[PDB]
Amino acid sequence: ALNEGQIVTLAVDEIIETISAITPMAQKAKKYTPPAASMQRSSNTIWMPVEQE
Amino acid sequence: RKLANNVELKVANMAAEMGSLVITSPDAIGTNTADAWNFVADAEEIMFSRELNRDMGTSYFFNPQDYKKAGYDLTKRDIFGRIPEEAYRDGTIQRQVAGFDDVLRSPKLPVLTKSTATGITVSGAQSFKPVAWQLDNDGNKVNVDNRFATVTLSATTGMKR
Amino acid sequence: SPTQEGWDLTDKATGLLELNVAVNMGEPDNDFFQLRADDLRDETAYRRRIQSAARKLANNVELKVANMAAEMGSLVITSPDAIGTNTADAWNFVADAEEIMFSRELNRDMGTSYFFNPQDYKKAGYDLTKRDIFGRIPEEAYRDGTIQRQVAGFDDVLRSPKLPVLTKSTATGITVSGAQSFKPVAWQLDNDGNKVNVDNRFATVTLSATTGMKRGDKISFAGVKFLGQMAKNVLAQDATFSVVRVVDGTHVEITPKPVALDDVSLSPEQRAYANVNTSLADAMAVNILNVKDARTNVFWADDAIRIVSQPIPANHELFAGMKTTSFSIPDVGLNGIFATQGDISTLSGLCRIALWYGVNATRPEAIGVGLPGQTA
Amino acid sequence: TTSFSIPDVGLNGIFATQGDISTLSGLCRIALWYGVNATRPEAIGVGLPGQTA
Repeated sequence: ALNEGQIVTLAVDEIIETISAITPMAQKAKKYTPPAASMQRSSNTIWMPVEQE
Repeated sequence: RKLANNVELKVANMAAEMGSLVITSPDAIGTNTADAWNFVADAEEIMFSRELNRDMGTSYFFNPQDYKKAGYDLTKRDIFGRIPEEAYRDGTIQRQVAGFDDVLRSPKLPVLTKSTATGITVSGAQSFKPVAWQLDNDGNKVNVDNRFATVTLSATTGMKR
Repeated sequence: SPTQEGWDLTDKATGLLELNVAVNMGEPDNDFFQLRADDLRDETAYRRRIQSAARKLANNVELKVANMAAEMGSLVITSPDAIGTNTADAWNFVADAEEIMFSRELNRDMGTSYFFNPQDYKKAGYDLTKRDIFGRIPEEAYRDGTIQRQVAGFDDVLRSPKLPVLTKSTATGITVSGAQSFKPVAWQLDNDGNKVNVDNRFATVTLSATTGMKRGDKISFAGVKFLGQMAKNVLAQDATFSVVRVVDGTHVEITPKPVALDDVSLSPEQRAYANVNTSLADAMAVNILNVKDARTNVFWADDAIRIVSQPIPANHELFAGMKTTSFSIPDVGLNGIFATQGDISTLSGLCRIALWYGVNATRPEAIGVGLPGQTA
Repeated sequence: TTSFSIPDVGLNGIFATQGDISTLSGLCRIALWYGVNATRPEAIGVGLPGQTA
């Protein structure tokens, strides 16, 4: 027939894009950053006052 | 992306483990005529009666399965208005259900496995005091967490976090 | 990508793993006939046959697309009873499809399409008209036969006339043979130490028997559940697989490769592609999901199936004798060649309409089939 | 090291790289540090349908 050199083609820019995920709960959650220096000398713990009764 | 999904999974696990307000039903969400709304409304009413602060808003998160069953409740109804026909054309059960500000489905909610504890009784007549701190061993005042309480029971067999 | 926890990751760095999928091509589809010169005095049959050829080729393309989708679709939604048995079972069935697509964290950005067969479409319409005819939706389902064009979370709900019938599988008591683990690999070494690409889709499973199995059979394994494709959280739905090919009396090829989470023989970057909770055990039972002969419903994400086509250079100068033109296939958006050639000895001519294409299921995990009334 | 922004959530991490001259190989690390805390467990609820056993 036509015996010639073969190639293998990879369409690199054509990704398949298999996964889609959503993050509702962490979006709705509060985000707190205490001072870092004080956090280190604690066990990474901050105490928060509760509303008084 | 993986790091974002991991933090989401952790948030879901902590919220499910730490939930004090428990709304259980004998039957599933798809069985009775308006029991998904009743389920959300029970949550809303226990929040209202206890006079909890919710100025920052409230949010309800369903299973994909339970969200599907709430949609089925909205769709099995003979008369189609805006809400039933949006539950038919979309999956949505409205963003506001009962008094909740936001209602939506969360894929990463966990499973709560049944406990085999049976016949557990309280060992002694125990009372708990609101304390900011308590003395220990050395006499140091150490802060007390206002949330948790340790209770002696007859047995903890079958009990888990 | 995988993730570790904590500090001190020394000697715990991973590698990079890039999986890949191949799309190939089929055999050319032809319409080919011959006529003697005495048959060309009246040419009406000739022209009518050419037009019939165009129509048949187009509908063959459509049939191939439908059959590939139904055979390769891993997502199996089943229901033990027919559509119409209950007040929202058609909506329930489409919502089951949507919910499994969502929980799996499959990509649906290009859109989602749900294809009913005419019978199930009619049963959905029946469900709609059994309610009060008040309302735009029941009124359209009554005056017309149409359920709405969007149902549950699906962006396109249609009725397909060519959806195949999935004949019931006769396999009974099928079990795995020994523990089998399947590793995500980009390539592998053959003889001569050449790196050869590996298709990520399929996996070959050794079973106790493959007697009543066929291409398109939907199966599951006992205790094997799906995972959220990123969060890797165990789902309530058993992992479903479709049979691609029965290659032996004890080997079957299934279109989603089962990568287990608990497999200890995987690297972290291999385990990052896990889709099932546990691996295939030795004597673990095989579940047969097409238990009753039924006509199928197909749903996909829109990019899952593609048609790849190639030109046929018959208009080259090397084909001087035969007369070739371009043949336009009406609806499916494909182009073929129309060639004619006559023989002086027999005073007869040949007519060949050739079309070359290939249907490819790039994401068989994003293709699903729905089987209602699967009882006993 | 540079700052690494995690999508869709209010979290940032670090992106670190380091080279090795003996092997001509590098190392890449993305570290994210956080903690999930339920400050008002009495204001968190769980719904459990179908508890019939």
